[PDB]
Amino acid sequence: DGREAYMSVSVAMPKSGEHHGTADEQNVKEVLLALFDASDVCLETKTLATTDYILNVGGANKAGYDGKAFKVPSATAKVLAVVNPSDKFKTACVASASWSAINGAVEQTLDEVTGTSKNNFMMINAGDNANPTNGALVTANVKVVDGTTIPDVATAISEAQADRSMIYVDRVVAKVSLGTNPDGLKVPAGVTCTFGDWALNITNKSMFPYSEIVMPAGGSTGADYRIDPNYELAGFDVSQFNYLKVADDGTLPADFSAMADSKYCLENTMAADAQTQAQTTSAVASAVYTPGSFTVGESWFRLLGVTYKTLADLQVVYNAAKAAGTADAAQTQVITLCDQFYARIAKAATAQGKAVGADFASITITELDDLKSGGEYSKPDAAAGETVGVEYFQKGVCYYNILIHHDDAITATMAHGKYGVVRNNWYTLTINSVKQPGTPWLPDTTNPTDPKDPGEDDDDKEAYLSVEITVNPWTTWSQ
Amino acid sequence: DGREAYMSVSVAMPKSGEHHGTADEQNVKEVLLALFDASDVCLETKTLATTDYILNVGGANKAGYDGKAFKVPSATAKVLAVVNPSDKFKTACVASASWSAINGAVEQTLDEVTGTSKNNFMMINAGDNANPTNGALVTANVKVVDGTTIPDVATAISEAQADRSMIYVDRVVAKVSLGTNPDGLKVPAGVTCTFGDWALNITNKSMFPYSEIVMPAGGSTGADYRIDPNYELAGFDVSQFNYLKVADDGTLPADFSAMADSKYCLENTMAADAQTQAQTTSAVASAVYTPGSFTVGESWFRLLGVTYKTLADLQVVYNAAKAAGTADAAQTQVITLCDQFYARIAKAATAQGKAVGADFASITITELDDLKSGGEYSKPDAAAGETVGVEYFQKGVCYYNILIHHDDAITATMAHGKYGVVRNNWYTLTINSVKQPGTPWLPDTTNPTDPKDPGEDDDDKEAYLSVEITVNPWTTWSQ
Amino acid sequence: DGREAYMSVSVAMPKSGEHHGTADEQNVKEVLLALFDASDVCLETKTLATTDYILNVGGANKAGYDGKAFKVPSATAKVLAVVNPSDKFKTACVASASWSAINGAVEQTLDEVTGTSKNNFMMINAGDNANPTNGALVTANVKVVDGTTIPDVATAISEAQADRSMIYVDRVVAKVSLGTNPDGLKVPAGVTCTFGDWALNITNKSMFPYSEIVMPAGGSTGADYRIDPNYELAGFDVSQFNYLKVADDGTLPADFSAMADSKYCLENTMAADAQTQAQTTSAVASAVYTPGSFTVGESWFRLLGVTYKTLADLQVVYNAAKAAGTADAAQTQVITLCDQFYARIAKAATAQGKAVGADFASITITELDDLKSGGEYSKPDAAAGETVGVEYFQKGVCYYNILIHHDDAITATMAHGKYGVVRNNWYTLTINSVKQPGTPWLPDTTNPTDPKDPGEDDDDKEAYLSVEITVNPWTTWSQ
Amino acid sequence: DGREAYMSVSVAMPKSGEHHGTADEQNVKEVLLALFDASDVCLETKTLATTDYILNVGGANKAGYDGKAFKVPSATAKVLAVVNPSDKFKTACVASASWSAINGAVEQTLDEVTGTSKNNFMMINAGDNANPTNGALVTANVKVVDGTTIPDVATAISEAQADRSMIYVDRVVAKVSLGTNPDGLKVPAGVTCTFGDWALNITNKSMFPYSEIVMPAGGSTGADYRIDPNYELAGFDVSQFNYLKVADDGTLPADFSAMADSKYCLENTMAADAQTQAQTTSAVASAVYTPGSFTVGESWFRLLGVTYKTLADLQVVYNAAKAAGTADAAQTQVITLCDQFYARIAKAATAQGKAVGADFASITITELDDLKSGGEYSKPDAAAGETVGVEYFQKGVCYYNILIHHDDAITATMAHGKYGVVRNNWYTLTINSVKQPGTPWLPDTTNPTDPKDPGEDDDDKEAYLSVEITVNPWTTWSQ
Ligand SMILES: [Ca+2]
Ligand SMILES: [Ca+2]
Ligand SMILES: [Ca+2]
Ligand SMILES: [Ca+2]
Ligand SMILES: [Cl-]
Ligand SMILES: [Cl-]
Ligand SMILES: [Cl-]
Ligand SMILES: [Cl-]
Ligand SMILES: [Cl-]
Ligand SMILES: [Cl-]
Ligand SMILES: [Cl-]
Ligand SMILES: [Cl-]
Ligand SMILES: [Cl-]
Ligand SMILES: [Cl-]
Ligand SMILES: [Cl-]
Ligand SMILES: [Cl-]
Ligand SMILES: [Cl-]
Ligand SMILES: [Cl-]
Ligand SMILES: [Cl-]
Ligand SMILES: [Cl-]
Repeated sequence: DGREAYMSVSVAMPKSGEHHGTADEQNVKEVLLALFDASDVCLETKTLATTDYILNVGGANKAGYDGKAFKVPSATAKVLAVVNPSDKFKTACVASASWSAINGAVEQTLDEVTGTSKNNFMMINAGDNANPTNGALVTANVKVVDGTTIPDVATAISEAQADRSMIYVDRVVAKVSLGTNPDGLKVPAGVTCTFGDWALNITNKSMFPYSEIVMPAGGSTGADYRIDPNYELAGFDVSQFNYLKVADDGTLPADFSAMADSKYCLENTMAADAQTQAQTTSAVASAVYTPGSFTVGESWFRLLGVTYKTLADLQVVYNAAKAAGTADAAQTQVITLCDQFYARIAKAATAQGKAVGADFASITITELDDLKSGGEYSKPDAAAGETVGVEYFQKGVCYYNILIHHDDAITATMAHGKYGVVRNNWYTLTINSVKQPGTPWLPDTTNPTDPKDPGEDDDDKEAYLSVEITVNPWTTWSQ
Repeated sequence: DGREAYMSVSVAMPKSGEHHGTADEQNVKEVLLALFDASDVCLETKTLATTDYILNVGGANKAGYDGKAFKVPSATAKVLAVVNPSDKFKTACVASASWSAINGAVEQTLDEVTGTSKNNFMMINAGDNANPTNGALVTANVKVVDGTTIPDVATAISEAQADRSMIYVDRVVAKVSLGTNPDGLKVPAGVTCTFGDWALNITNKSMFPYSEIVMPAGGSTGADYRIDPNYELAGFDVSQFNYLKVADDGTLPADFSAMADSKYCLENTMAADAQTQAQTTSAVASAVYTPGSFTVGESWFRLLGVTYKTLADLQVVYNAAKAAGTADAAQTQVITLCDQFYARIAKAATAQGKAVGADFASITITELDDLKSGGEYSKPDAAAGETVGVEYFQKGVCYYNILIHHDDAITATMAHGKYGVVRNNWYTLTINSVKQPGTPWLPDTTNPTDPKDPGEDDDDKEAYLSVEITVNPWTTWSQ
Repeated sequence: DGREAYMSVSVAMPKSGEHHGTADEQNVKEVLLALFDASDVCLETKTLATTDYILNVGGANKAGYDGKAFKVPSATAKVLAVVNPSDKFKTACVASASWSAINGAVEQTLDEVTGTSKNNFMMINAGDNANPTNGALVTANVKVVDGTTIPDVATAISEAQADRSMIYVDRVVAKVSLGTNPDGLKVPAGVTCTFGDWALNITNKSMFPYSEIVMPAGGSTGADYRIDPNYELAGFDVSQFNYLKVADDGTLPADFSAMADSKYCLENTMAADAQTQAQTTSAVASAVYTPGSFTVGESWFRLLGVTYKTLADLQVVYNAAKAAGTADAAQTQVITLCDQFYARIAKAATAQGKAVGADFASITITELDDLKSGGEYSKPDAAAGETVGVEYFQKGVCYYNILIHHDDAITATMAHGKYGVVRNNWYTLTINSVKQPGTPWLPDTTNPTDPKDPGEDDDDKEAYLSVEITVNPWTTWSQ
Repeated sequence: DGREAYMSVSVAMPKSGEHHGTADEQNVKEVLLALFDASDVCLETKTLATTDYILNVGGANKAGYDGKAFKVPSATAKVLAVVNPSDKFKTACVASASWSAINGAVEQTLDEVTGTSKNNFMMINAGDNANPTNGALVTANVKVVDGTTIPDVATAISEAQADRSMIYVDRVVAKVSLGTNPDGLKVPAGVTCTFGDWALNITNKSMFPYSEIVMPAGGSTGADYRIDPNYELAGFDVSQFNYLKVADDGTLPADFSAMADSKYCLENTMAADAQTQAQTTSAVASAVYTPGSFTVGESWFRLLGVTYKTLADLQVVYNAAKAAGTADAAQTQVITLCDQFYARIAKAATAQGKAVGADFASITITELDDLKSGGEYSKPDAAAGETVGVEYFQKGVCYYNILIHHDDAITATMAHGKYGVVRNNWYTLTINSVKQPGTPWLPDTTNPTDPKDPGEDDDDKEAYLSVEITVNPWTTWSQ
């Protein structure tokens, strides 16, 4: 300590052609540097000016980032660079704190690590793929003025600038894209099915600034996995993830936007047995599904394996069942399920300040179609022990749930690394075929009677679409 | 009303690789913002400065478009953005007008919505593909200073800037490209056929600022159709469209230009039974067609299924028919049709102040070839009840009519969405083969005796070329 | 005349992906505008400033080229734009001269129409492909202040700017590229053959500023041909073309450069019967050819179908022939041809101030290899009636002659448009295979005893290489 | 001498699409020009300002490089341009020195010819591929003021600028890239193998500023070879090359970095019989190799063809061998080799200040895994006559040695030009398959008992990987 010591740094962003990010995904607003002693204790933090570092983007040094040497404590052994640090990270990462303390798990909103304008992506030391035990911190090439080896500060500065500490950084979030096959979508005979707005579901609420690298068996080079804060199966709780929900007034979550938009999420990984549907990040795709002979955009129904073109056609079956002198098992089940549908529709009508008929036989399609997210209310109430009955595809709208796969070389049932979203990976989802209608309601893989129920295994999920998922490193480009 | 209220906006231009438009096709001269209350009544309009919005082009925020929050009426619920508004739109879109009134059908010239220099393309709210009933207007994220939730104007400004209203915009016109197969053109044995200048025909005179989205049966994702002001078959009138016409002096319309040029048009859609040849936007391609053994560029003729290398060869047949003691059916028909040709040629000669022989037997190729657009005058006069007779391919020039198809997944006869030109779509026409000569005259699918005759069905059109038509979204690129 | 008249212009450079030229090939140093009356008589010429025109490059208007209207004579009917005019063109193109006079054939060096730094390419009105009779001149949209239709100069200016005269321009030269197959070159068994510097041969000395378009029979769309000043067979003279020649001191022409370089030439077209080897522009490719078992780069010889590894091996055959008591036909022919070789080698030695042995039996490889372009002197002296004898492949160097083909759809023997180099076309030559050694000397298809001998027919040329020739329009790109 | 003489120059960087270098690989910090008389004696050197030359990058002249003529000695005949000259070159290349003296072989570190920031690449005259005897120097187009041909200095300046001396330059180093097959890596059944950091090995310590071009038999066009300072087999010494070595404390050389990084090296060529493993530049690839059923990242062992999951499993075999009453050949060999392993491990423990058990039976995996580069110490001590015994794959880490091939058209055993790294070539190495584990230690093809032992023939090397090596010219791009 007390000695004159200098170092220089180069911050290098991910590099490889087709998977370069946008200008906003590589925008730099702030660079924080944390200097650690040999015991991984932070000695000092520094907010870097453009003169203080080399910025290598898309494999090239950016003009205006000078890489001039700067003074550091002589005990500096290791370095951490954080591009666009969140406010929680800036508060945790201070002098006298240890790297273990600074790297504690934290809750973060997506905006806190990407910016509300999606031009402020937090990035941190990438770590070594074939050396996971090494961790995040990079060796600091400190030139200590000792009068012998390094005689003056001018020599320390020239030596530091000729021996920069190269720090590769990774964005802390994953990127996801959704699209349909450009050559056309395969659909059942006579069906029309067009896709609309989408959203990510089951996104992580929390992360480690730097998660530990784990290499799964049968894993691909560059498909490194990570240990996030909700990794083991036993610790599961719905409070750990963000779930898509329709508002009380029937308003869809603001998360839905055009398929032309890419979406981001905190990383979300799992142990092999934790690859369960209530804790796996998924893409929710909305569509308008039109069975053959039906008019596109017109509401249609399904009950007990029977499709009904109109509410009136379904009411014919209900009225016949109610007109029975002594109702049999099939007739009783029709009345039960239409009445369960009616009470949920009546509840939604009240919550939206809208009028509906007095019972299932008296409701009209005009009253139903006027309810915002009307199809959501055909979802059975699992807390009442209800199971799927009436499905109301309001204006033909339905939703699909797509589990996001991670390493495409891993195909075995519930194998480690098969599912997940890892930082700085760009997941591309291409819908190739539609096998059947989705659900009228937003997918819900959780248990309303148990917040610790992790849901069904990911490989038990019923197939509704044929989706091709590719994973690529999310790189940067030089102007 | 009267309360301090702020909002921020982001104007996003179409985005996806190969179908990016030019710099001029994304140039911004003006941005008008219309603010609506919950009843869709315009409260205020604002001409935005570069400081007042985010401009997202080719998926990235453009430098210089700051996105700073601006003051708005507290009753603001919805927003409309118009890039490069036409003068009629700027006059219609004023405070106190309703959205239904502002969105009334209007006549527009192509220059009024693209600019005379084709660098001033009008763009408006794109609307939702899987939610057509929702319309154009986007929810405004208004931050109202209420002292409670939002304490001061600085908070309203920071909250508005952290929650921008994202408005996707679409250009109001379609883009069309014409070319030949790069690997070569298939032609009949010994034929030479080279293509020259082209033009769009039957372009709409009118449009809705925002036309209603309709989703056809069997339609593709992203191939959304629209309802324009001349959609139903019964309303057809030739006064509704722009048609290519040769001037009185034989001058070709200025609309013709090199195949290297792309062309634009107002959108023009139809009901399934309105897909008729007098109301479908088409590409008119000019060519020089040379039958085998003939000299390229030399005038040639056709009459009653017989091709004649020279006018003199045709005059031999005419003179033999006139020399008959008693002319039979075939001979009489030859005289009738050559005499009908002569009178139209003599009329054109007078209109151009040019000399021709006294009758069909006395005219020469020198006199005919000196007439501007000479081939146009071999067109029969349908008002006189004339039908095709002599075809004069002046210097081998002929024209082809190409109906522009919309959704390539729709192939059934006269199926909804098979034909049309929709806003913000780039139609690429590739000529692969020539089957026979085109017409000596500009294509004319109208009835001169009836302005309400919609012409033959689009799927009844005789095939002269083999053309591949692809449709792609017309996107933008970031520098 | 005397009336206030205004016009505006747009100069558009060639446009289409892979065949975009370089920044230097589209650089603008000067723009001359010639204004013509209805009789094609030049009324005025104007050197345009950046404010006076729109410059459309790679399909987009370039920033800084304002397109502001400018005053012109009221009798202006037509317009010619010349980008980077040569000094001869600037002298010919003056007020009171007719377009026929200005467009007279002229001699031009390549530097006079491309610039000595190859950043000053002359460009002129492109003309209509399907209307060759129309010529170069484009209709001028002149807005004449008549107080009635056009009331004031401000209106004339606004109307001119809203109705610009669009002038497409073409570079007056052709571009040629030479390369080998990237996947490898097919060569005879055990042969090594590597290609080096190349040059264009038989380049035109003269041109028309605007040559007449001609459309050949069987021609492709966009493969338009032209009539240059040395088109008919009867007019041929070697004085009309530039030919590659070795200097008196053995120095190679400066025209030779690396295959990485593209080359340019004035256009050079021919009538079908004028496609002869002394008047067809060709690419001359140099190579080092090594027969199997020979050392690469070592001199080797050929005489009367026999290859000799060394001069000494050939001298063995000569000495055996001279030692014969009575020499037979074969022995006499060996002595004749080696003695003819010796006298040309001795002449070259004298011209270079170098020493050689007294006769063929006394020369050594050291003396021969010290002669600059030594292989050139194995060329027979046709003025003495000599025919091919000794071939001296000095350091294995040989040359190939590649006739440049124009329309790849034209394959018939000596068919019109099969050979030639047309303005604004980019010819790509890809060598795929080597069939045999080239010549030790620069190719020479001329007759030294007759400057009017047009040489053999192009389709009579013996095949030494397999070369793929593609022709593409040479386009421009926008930044 | 004493006369006014002027010249102008153009410095042209390598040009062709996919093999363009980065902006840093074409950055210009300094340009030295050396002017030579007809005897190849340097008359003067000049440090050029941006006004003094044309800079052609990616085939286009860069803005700001004016190419204005400059004064030179009248005896100037030839010119050498050096972009970013090393300090040794700037000291050697002075007036009065001959080109043979300046072009003497020298030792250079990679930083001295690329810059410590890898943005200062030394470049020099490229030379002629089909004329190797010609050498580096380019003819200088000197315009000497003689009052006759050249009357004044203004004429000398204009003539020099109209006749620039074009100098093509090549970077003096090679570029190397390493990656895995994007479609996936083929591995043995049940094996996991992921690649990590890599480095170049056996890089040249020395070079000629301009090495002589040699053209191998069967060589490809553009695949020119060179004669470097350690070319003949007889001259081999390990002192001539840089070799990768683990530090005394077990630290890996700093040369190792991510596969995303490209690496550079001085050129290193060989005579056909000098293509030996101790003098051929190679890529060393690190990996984590996991045999089937083993846990990824856990240490594993191999001895006498037997793989052991744990140290304890191997100690079972050792203890059984030591417990034998009379040890046989197999048992004795096990004890010998484990004891040889133990003594090297104990030596490494001492050098790192770490504790280990007293003998092979007493060591634990915890003690071994705590040693830095632990696997390095399973390398047999060849100076003690040791051969491969215990292989300790510490945390599964192993290394592969990839000999870099030069001309892919050369495949014959030990054929000239098959191996090597030549200046201004970009070598791409793609790993397609893993056949077996690499070595626990850094590859070492040298003999510790003989610094003149050139190692085994390159074509005798045992195959561990299937690697595809492509070679391309390393070009430049224009903005
Ligand atoms: Ca998790
Ligand atoms: Ca219509
Ligand atoms: Ca010619
Ligand atoms: Ca060597
Ligand atoms: Cl923690
Ligand atoms: Cl935003
Ligand atoms: Cl709510
Ligand atoms: Cl997002
Ligand atoms: Cl209306
Ligand atoms: Cl314009
Ligand atoms: Cl008219
Ligand atoms: Cl247009
Ligand atoms: Cl002339
Ligand atoms: Cl130059
Ligand atoms: Cl000479
Ligand atoms: Cl050239
Ligand atoms: Cl030396
Ligand atoms: Cl650096
Ligand atoms: Cl050491
Ligand atoms: Cl390196």
